[PDB]
Amino acid sequence: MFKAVLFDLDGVITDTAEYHFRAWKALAEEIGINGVDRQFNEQLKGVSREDSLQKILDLADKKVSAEEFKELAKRKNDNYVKMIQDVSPADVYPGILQLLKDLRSNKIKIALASASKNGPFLLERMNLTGYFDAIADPAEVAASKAAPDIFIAAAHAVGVAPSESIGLEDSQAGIQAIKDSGALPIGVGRPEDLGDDIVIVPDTSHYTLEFLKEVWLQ
Ligand SMILES: O=P(O)(O)OC[C@H]1O[C@@H](O)[C@H](O)[C@@H](O)[C@@H]1O
Ligand SMILES: [Mg+2]
Ligand code: NA
Repeated sequence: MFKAVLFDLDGVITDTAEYHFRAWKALAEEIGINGVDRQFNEQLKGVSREDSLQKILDLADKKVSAEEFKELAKRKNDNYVKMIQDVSPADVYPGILQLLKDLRSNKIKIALASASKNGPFLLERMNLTGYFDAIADPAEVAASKAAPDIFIAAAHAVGVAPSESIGLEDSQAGIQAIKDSGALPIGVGRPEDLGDDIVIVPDTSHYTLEFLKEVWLQ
């Protein structure tokens, strides 16, 4: 049986991928870059703050100063942080709280493998911190998603090998990171976005312990 579940946060535990998108789109348009639509944003999900800004700047081959780059990232974060202040336990996606309780009851470790430095704050907002055995610090890894490092770190933080873990993800970059870690990915979203080569569920209510067990078996 699998021994750990490695959770992405944004777009898996709650609808904060929507808020990252809105904040990045607003920032892009302030600097005159209009290509950040929902389709392009699939390339941004799971990606670090700095890599997200760089991918946006790459759209118009746009060149800002180092000072401007830092200020733009800060501006986006300040906006995002304001948008999430009213997140509450009511915003936890369907099925997720039950899954956490069921994993815990079955002595399966629970780790966060989010690229977001706002992850710990969001778990507190949602009253979820006590369910997590570990949070992998996205600033500590040498390589961010789509590199596997954060998933490897999350597994190791709970004393489990990635090969004994399931990873839950809503993003292309994160699914790739799970694949390259050795853990088993189960995506949530559209195969059109996430691929036709791994198990994908249409919504988080499908993330039941019972379903995870069967995926593991097969
Ligand atoms: O800017 P933060 O909060 O550190 O988040 C970093 C990244 O965190 C990931 O969880 C999100 O999918 C990305 O959209 C985001 O860019
Ligand atoms: Mg995500
Ligand atoms: Na406008």
